[PDB]
Amino acid sequence: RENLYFQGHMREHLKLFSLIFSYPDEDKLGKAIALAEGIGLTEIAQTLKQVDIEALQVEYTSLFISSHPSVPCPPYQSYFEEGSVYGKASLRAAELYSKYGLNYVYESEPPDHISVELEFLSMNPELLSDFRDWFLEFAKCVEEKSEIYATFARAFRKFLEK
Repeated sequence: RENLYFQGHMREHLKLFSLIFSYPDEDKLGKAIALAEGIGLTEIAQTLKQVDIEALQVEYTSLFISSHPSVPCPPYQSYFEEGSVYGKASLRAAELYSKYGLNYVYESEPPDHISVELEFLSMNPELLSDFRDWFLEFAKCVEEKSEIYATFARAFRKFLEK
């Protein structure tokens, strides 16, 4: 169930992107290739539908988790806004999640991580206008800085560029 009376899929779309930008797995890849198909965004579905999970991770990891020098495109709106991970962004993120009375029940990751902010916007898309450019300086970084992921990374920009 997604809605039988209001035209169309932004929220749905957002959740896809949030999925597209976590560390991947059989399940996430499942859900995504599915949201993808449901919301009908198509090429972005095959692209997903047909990749070697092992390798997918690996890029993910080369891109976001491990420090080659430092991580390529650290997926935090602190690194991007402020320089380090775990900064004012993070307090602000979190502040607002709680302002929206969402309960951030999460462990591994700071609240200012993209994948999260996305789940959040997929619930309150009003506020995209806000979280956008960060969602973007990012979007480009990934688009330039590496290959499997790039597709999405563009598609994403392409997305919020509309």
